[PDB]
Amino acid sequence: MKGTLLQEITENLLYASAIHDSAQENMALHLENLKSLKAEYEDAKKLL
Amino acid sequence: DEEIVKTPRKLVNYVPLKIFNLGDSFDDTITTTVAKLQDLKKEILDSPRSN
Repeated sequence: MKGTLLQEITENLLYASAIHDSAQENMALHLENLKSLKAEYEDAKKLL
Repeated sequence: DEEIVKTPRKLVNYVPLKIFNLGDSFDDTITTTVAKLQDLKKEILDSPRSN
């Protein structure tokens, strides 16, 4: 796999997949925080 | 009354002054900024919020 240059391809693929999974979890967390900010700023708009 | 007769006065002695006629108290510039912020926040209310 190393000589045929297939090991580096799999290494890059797995690194990208791990980055994707971590980014998806952080994306869910960002969605939660964004909805919390939406509620807070809606309360601010009621105050306005 | 004052002294024995009317006090002497200058032949013109206008002295208009009267810069302020009652009122005073609350300043107008602070509430002017308030009204500017009011129209600004109304314009913001025109812009979409949420959704």
